[PDB]
Amino acid sequence: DRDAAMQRKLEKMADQAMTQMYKQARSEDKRAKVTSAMQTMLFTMLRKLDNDALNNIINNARDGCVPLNIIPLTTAAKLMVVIPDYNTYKNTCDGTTFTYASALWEIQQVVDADSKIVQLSEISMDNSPNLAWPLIVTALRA
Amino acid sequence: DRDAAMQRKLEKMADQAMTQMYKQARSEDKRAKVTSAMQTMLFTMLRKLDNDALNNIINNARDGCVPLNIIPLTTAAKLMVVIPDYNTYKNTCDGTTFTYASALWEIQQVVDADSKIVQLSEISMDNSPNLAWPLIVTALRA
Amino acid sequence: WDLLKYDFTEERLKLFDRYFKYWDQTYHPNCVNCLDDRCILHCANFNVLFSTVFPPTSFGPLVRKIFVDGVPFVVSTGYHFRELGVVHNQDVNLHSSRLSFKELLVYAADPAMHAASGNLLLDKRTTCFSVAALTNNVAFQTVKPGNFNKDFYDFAVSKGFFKEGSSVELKHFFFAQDGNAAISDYDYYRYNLPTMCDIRQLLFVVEVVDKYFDCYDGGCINANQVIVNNLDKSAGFPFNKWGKARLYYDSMSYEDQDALFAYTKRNVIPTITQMNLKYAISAKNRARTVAGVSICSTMTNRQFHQKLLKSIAATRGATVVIGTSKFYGGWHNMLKTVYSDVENPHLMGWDYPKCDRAMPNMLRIMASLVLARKHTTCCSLSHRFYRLANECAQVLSEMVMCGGSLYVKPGGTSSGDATTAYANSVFNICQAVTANVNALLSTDGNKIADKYVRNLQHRLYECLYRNRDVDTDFVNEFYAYLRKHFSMMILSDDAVVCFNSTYASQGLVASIKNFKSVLYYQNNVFMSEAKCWTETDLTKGPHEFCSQHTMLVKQGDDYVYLPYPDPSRILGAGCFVDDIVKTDGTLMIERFVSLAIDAYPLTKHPNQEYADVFHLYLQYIRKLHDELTGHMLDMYSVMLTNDNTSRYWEPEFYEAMYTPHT
Amino acid sequence: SKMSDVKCTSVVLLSVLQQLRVESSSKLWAQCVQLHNDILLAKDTTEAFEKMVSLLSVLLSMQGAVDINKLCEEM
Amino acid sequence: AVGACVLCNSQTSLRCGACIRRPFLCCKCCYDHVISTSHKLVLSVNPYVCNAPGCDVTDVTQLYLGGMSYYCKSHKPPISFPLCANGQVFGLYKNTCVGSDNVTDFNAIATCDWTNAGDYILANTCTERLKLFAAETLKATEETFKLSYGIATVREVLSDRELHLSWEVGKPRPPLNRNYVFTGYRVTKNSKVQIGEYTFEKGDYGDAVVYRGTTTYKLNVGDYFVLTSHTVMPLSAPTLVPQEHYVRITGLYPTLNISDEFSSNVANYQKVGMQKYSTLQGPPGTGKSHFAIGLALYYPSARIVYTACSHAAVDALCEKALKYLPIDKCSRIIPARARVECFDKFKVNSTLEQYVFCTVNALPETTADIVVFDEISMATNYDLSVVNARLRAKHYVYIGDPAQLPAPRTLLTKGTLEPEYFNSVCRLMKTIGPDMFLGTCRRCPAEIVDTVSALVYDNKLKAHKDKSAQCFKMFYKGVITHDVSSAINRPQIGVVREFLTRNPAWRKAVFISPYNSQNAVASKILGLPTQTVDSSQGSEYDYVIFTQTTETAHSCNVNRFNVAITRAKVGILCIMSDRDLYDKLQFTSL
Ligand SMILES: Nc1ncnc2c1ncn2[C@@H]1O[C@H](COP(=O)(O)OP(=O)(O)O)[C@@H](O)[C@H]1O
Ligand SMILES: [Mg+2]
Ligand SMILES: [Zn+2]
Ligand SMILES: [Zn+2]
Ligand SMILES: [Zn+2]
Ligand SMILES: [Zn+2]
Ligand SMILES: [Zn+2]
Repeated sequence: DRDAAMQRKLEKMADQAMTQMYKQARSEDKRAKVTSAMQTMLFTMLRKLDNDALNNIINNARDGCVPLNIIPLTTAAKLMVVIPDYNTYKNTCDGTTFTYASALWEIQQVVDADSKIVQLSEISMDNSPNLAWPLIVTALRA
Repeated sequence: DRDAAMQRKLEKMADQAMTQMYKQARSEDKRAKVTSAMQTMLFTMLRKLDNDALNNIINNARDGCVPLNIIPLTTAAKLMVVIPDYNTYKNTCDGTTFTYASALWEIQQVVDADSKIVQLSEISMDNSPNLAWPLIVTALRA
Repeated sequence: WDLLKYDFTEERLKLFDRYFKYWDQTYHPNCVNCLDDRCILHCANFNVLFSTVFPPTSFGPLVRKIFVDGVPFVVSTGYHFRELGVVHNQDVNLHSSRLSFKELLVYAADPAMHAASGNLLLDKRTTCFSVAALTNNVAFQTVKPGNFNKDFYDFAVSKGFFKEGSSVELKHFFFAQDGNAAISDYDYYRYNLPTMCDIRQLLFVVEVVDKYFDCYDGGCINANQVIVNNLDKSAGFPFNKWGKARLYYDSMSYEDQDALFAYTKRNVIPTITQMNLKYAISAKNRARTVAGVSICSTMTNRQFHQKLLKSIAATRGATVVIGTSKFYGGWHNMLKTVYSDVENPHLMGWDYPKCDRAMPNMLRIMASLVLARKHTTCCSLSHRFYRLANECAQVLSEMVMCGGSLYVKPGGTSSGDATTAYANSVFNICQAVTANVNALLSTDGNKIADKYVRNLQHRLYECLYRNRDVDTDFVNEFYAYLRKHFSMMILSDDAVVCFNSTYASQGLVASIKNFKSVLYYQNNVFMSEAKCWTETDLTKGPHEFCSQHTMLVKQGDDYVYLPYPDPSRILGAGCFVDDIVKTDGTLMIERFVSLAIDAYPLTKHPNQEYADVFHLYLQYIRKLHDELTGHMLDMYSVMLTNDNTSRYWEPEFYEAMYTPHT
Repeated sequence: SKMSDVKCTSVVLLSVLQQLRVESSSKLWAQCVQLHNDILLAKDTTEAFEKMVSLLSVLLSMQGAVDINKLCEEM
Repeated sequence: AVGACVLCNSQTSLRCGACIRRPFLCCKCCYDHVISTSHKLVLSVNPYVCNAPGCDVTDVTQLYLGGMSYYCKSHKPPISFPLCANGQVFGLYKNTCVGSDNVTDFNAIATCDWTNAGDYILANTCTERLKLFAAETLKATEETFKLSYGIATVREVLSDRELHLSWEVGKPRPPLNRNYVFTGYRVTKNSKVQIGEYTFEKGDYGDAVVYRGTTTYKLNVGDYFVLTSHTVMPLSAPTLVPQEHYVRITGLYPTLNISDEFSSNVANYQKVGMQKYSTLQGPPGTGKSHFAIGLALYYPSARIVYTACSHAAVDALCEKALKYLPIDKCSRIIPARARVECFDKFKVNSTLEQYVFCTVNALPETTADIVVFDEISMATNYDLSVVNARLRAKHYVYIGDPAQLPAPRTLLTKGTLEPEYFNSVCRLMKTIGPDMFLGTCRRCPAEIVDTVSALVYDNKLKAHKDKSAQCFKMFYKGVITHDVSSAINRPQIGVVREFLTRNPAWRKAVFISPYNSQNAVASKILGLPTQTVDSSQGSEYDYVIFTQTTETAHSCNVNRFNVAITRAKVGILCIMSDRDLYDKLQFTSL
């Protein structure tokens, strides 16, 4: 009975050993992953929402059409977003209108990397390589 | 068996007293370190004191006792104004010199909330939204 | 006004003799000359108005250039209170040779060193007085958002939770703040106005409150009897730069601790208190702040007050329910001690808007004096006055640190000192008794049906405005009347009252409007009815006490009251943890076990998805244990021989929590 | 469950923004925490959603702190 | 702490003990490593030594686990089980384990001593993770062996916060690194055993050093500290990013009518454009260092970080960008060491600009849009892993020629290395060929380039220049005094002494020699600007005095002769001793 009971003590002392062991290891296991891992959590859980505005916006971000500032929410406020391709301009800008974040915007700037004031008509099929890509748009919300 | 059982608790109490004495020694060594740190802090703050104006205002006193709130009001050589918006900037420290606490201060530096240098021509009525308020202007007694 | 002038005794006497000339009681501008604790309140009441005509820069500590070891210090040898007048230290050592640890502690705690060394500050963000800024740039402190526990939320939404048409959705979140949080929350002290309380009525509400605080015993204790709950807590400024409080409780022996405590009984130690932004879950977006009092004030305040403070927390069935658990049928016992001889019971509970920031300095001084009425044997009179001065210099109105900058606290309690729940309970009992007195006096008198209570009102008026000494017989009679018709239950700002309905309808005990008027003219805040409830049915208990709704359930053969929390709060605590190691779940089963303990009474609620929270937490603990065992089976080859967790997912462990046997 | 679903996405997005040290820019952190606290206190699906769009645009403008392309093919 | 296995990437916690780098190792993988090699120590979360009061049995196949400790055969408990059983070593994650056959190369990688020339071959053909491990343990073994240590002893113990130090005069001293270690060497009679693992950071006052130790034993009077073993950073990024082929231009924005000089390479800028990483190979003096600026002026809106292993190449790139790129925002990065002079004409240390100039060991952890790695001939796998881990860009550009000199590799003293085994990029450009090419000499005259167009290249390189006929070939003894273990040749500098008075057009000449000692002493003798073969790669030199000193396998290689002779843009004088190398050159015979 004696060495059976002190054997109890051996396995429970090992319970300290194992429980401390697991807790400390998983502690900075949870620290090391989390930043990039919780970015992945943010994107998985963002994608779970399935809102066409967020979908439109981050599929435009994938192609390089990222905004240069925060998107304003009040009517008639300034947004500036860079256009990286003629196809991206063709999909979103029709006429003087600019659809983005499932919203309607009208154009104040088209402007290129040369910071040269540029006007709206020459962006076309055969004149697109002539442009200094990428272009920066300034828009207001309608 | 009785003698060995007596000696076991003796080893227990010996270890307990050993641990208490070891902890007390470490406490003494921490006490010395914190005493040294406090002494160094006090003597450095003494080296920071502006002794001439302080001696003047203490000698002006009757009992030798003065309120604490007027020690920086009459002896501090550097002043900082924290400014929440533009109107208060125009009202308290417009220009390069201003008057507070019956003295004349010259603005040596202007920094925003992000500790970035802001030149004095940058603070305008129309250019206020582009500044990271509050502004911490730093001035010296003249 | 002259800048160097701090002694306004002649001006105070001139004002008193010009305005209150025929007020025949003696008035001491400096409260150090007062006769007793009923003369300190009176002269302090006169001073709190007489100090509103003097410049605000003339208050604060009184510094004096002393010399140590041939080197010139500048230390605070006194204080000029707005209420207690000018107080001078009895022990100033102008030419010192060796500085012991007590002397280093005192000379590092006081703001004279830092304010003298620091640069001058002009802060336009707040209307409060700004003294100095130590470092060369103002520090802006933000609050991070909470950390999402996606596993728990996915398990919840897989169990039919968080829909539209749900009575239970997330309402307690971890709100974040910008860099202007601490400075814009310290600005709420602008709601604290210099309030002159009615003195002929406060000097009787004091007697009634002391009768409420008569069962307990207290006094001074030695340094080897003070017990701290946690030693790893902070030690304020500037002591947080070198370590926690454990360093200062281990470096200082009992001898030089008693030496410091006895030094504070005949000296004033001004003290810097930090403002720490809280990282905690809440239902509204405003930043909450707590005041971090340093260790020099805290140790002495513990040695002064801990006997009474732990005597209050060890008595059951009294008015101040501190130290009484809500488990093991403690809630039921408190709630049946409330219902002790009330005629036609009705339940009432009010709310103090900005309770800790709008309190007048007079009520805090009163609370400190009532808590110091147990030192009639251990302490002398000057010792008690200097302890009150130290409390006012370390708690009430002293320099406040808000992001590397020293400001001036206009008043009100700092909510992080040694006596905050108990002093706040004294304040709440005062407001209740004042409301009762105002309701009783404001009644007509000819409409009074009971002929005794008309005589009681007559005697109340003659003991208020026609007597200058205590009338202990009438104080006992009025206290018995209050305990008979206005039974109370206080934890520091939450009161549940079982007042007489008939007397209140007639107007002879305090009602909601009486408390509103009292808070208007003695607290400078407005008490709207929108957050103060009245319960007309005694079988459902108070609407809300300590953020716990209560209800009547059946246990065994009889009926008991069980406090159930807001399930939104519990779900928010589960979903939003404040750390990354609390997100994984398998590391922390105690978190969810404690949450299930706290939210067990929801099962007995009539609404079903209120009750579903307990089963959600229980199944979550089950799944958490299952996957923890799976992980520890994968990361080893041996499965735990004594896995003792089997009782955490069956309701006996939580049902036994609210049974009165233990 | 569409409503209690955005209110957590704001929390995780603000945590990611704090991870990428938007906290060092007081001006940007201003509307970052502004939109976060306003989305937490929201009643309709709409203003929650384009405030979500505005808050995510902060992470959108960031060229090198994020790399947008990895965090969205395998998911 | 836990980790991942090397050759199977499974979760594990068994570090090997006798491996040079102390890596993480699996269960079955560790069983196979310790059952076939001489490595017997294994570090779990606790060491696998016997737990008797006095016993030293560190082999893992040899002990037994009873209770919670490790015991030997003599000190075994009645109830226990051996660690190495059933083909595995006892450790965490026992049955979540998978093995491989990568141990056949792993054993040879961890067993070799890296002085042979076949292990270097093995370290470049196996899988990626074993490549990274081999490079890491190469760097570790180099730091152990070369420039090893000087003996140090402690005179007395002042305190446990600050230590006393006494270097033995006669040997140098390595400085502070937490990566460096000084193993305790109380070696006297009397326990010649590891008493711990230490590093030393010095104080600003008196004779004191504030150490950092990993043991709880006080110092003896005879305890010593000699630096054995070193820990280099465990990089994770592969040597080469996996290739992905594009169809149209991505992430880059081309320009129309870019310039006149770069018009020949526009198709080249496309093929750089629609590939993930592209490689350029070309004989020296053909415009490899010019193609980077061509890329810059073809892709103007994109940031490009320009980086090379040395400072001379990045400085020549600085010069070419200084003449072709806009001066206003261009950058240059110097390390915190600031040991040597750099191109301080742009912004020094501005990481947020569009054209960043840096050296591989001092890059910041930032992004880019095109990265152009220059002169991979100076690049090992370690430098490639560094630039892959630190720089994160859409396009990679690898420009260089394996025919120029490889890395020093001071351990390599036996055998010969082929150009395709210098690193992974060389293995790419020599096996499957470079993507794109130029060969045409505009630097050295037709004579000397016709000489070198038979030694290293067999007649695939012509020139557009004249045979200026001042490539003087001289053959003399040049008596060799072997002073500093680096060759000094006083009579060679003497024949050069007195063959400079006869030539008035050679007073601007530059002295080149494959031995640094004679190289340095040539400064006061004759006063010309003075450079070695290794550090003169990249810059163009008008007149060159090359001086081959000895006969050996060190200075008689055709590669270093190639780079030393091809830097003379108009004329060169070569001093010599050899006869196979003199038989094939076409120089003026004297
Ligand atoms: N197309 C060209 N037209 C005129 N000169 C050129 C042309 N290409 C290169 N050069 C010249 O040749 C030199 C080549 O230098 P460098 O790029 O160092 O060659 P490599 O990198 O091939 O050793 C440059 O200094 C440049 O002036
Ligand atoms: Mg070149
Ligand atoms: Zn008085
Ligand atoms: Zn006392
Ligand atoms: Zn090994
Ligand atoms: Zn393995
Ligand atoms: Zn042994």
